[PDB]
Amino acid sequence: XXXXXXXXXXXXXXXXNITDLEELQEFQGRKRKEFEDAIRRNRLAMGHWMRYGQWELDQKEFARARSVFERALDVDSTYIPLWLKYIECEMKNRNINHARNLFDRAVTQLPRVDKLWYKYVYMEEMLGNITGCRQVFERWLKWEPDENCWMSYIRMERRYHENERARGIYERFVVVHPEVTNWLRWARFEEECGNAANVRQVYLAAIDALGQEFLNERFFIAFAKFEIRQKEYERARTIFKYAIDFMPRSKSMELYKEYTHFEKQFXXXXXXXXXXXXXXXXXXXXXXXXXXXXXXXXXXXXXXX
Amino acid sequence: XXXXXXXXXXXXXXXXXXXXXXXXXXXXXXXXXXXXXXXXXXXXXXXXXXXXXXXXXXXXXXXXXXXXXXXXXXXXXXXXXXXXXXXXXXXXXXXXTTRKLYDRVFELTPQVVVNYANLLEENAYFEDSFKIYERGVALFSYPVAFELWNLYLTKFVKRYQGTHMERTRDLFEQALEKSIYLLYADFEEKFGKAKRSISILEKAALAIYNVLLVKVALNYGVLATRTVYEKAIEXXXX
Repeated sequence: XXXXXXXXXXXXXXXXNITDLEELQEFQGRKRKEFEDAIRRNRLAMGHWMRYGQWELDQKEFARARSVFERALDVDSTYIPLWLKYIECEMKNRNINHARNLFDRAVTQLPRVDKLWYKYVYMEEMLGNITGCRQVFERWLKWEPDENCWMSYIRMERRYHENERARGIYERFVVVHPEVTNWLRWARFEEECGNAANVRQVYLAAIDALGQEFLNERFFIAFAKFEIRQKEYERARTIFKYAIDFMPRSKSMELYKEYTHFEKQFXXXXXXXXXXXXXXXXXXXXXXXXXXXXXXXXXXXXXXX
Repeated sequence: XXXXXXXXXXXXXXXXXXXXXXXXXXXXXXXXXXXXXXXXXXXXXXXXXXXXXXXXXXXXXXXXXXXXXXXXXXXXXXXXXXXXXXXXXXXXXXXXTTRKLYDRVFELTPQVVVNYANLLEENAYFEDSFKIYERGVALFSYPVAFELWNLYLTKFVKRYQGTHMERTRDLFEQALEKSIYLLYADFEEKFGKAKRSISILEKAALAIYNVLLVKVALNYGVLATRTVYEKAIEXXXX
């Protein structure tokens, strides 16, 4: 009877408006006293603040509501959940112009609050004009944040047309964040654009800025895949041949198998032996019998070829 | 439209067929077929059945290549994706050179692939055929690719058999990304290094697989097999 001495206490404890215009103001007044007191008890404590505003809009709107959030924002500027709550309550009564100033204030007041930035444009799309979104999106790029700032800027440029601005925006992103993924992200846009000439010169530009130490092994296959789209045999071979020379032991094997995959498409099985024999020797061999076992493999490869 | 246009064409050409019996007909048949050209996707594919019909009687007519040139005029006219089913409707008999005609499909269906490789096999191009299996597998990934790959292995091993280790070895290497281990192991024991194969069976990662390895190890002599079990323990059935 140990667990039953506790559960028997819970079940025992378990079993155990408005008229006129004048009388409502009394009711409405006393709830104001209630709220104001809870603020004096706790200067900061945003639950009591946020609540207080919400409550005033439903009843009245404007001053009492729009003061209280402003008043509470003086107590803590950099509380994001107050920022938002205050914004939403404007647009629930539809005054956008009111909010667009207030949205700017935050943006300025704190630039590394991504939640503000995305939420700044999102309103813009529902609102309408797209030229506002760009000037906003441009001044976020002067803080030069991250890919996910850029790509949300470009997917505005894709949802709607004008695909020459998008390309120049792609160029900017390359300069600020120069890494490989970005360069191949640029080529994506020329694929849907359908400008095979325009693709190549972009891929060329990538080799200029990077240099030997900066480029990946992945870069050259991302090149090669495009040549399978056009089915050009002249480009394919000379890319692989050239690309193989910069990586050696660092990133060799992965590139060779992609070279043979092409030769499978297009007497001419010379590199079939060279890719296999290089991969056979490339197989590490720690010990005496392991290296001697590999000697049987590459010697048979040398014998047949 | 489909069956309406299809019966309309079959009946018109039938009228030119009874006309042909009357010696009254191929020209008017070309006219009604031209009306079929005037007809206006699976519905359009039925129109492709109409083209297949005008071509059918056209070949039955005694001008095989002349009609093939026409169906080719249509598919070349398509040079869309829906038309490709008509191409399979066309390339299937276009064979009776055809290689590029077939590859046009690759620009835009594993059964079709194995079929085409079987064509070249019938012509015994051999190595060219293996290439096709290279081109298939770059497409379909580890699912359909297996459906290609099991026949491709059984065949290519059947070809060179043992004229060269490294190439086929590499081919299993590409391949590897369960039965594959068994084909491969079967290869190694009678061509490649043996212990290497035993290492491969060891690399498998099931009771049947454990049973096999033990068998091949016994084939290399008794001592390993007792050793194998210790590996085996790590199923109560085990």
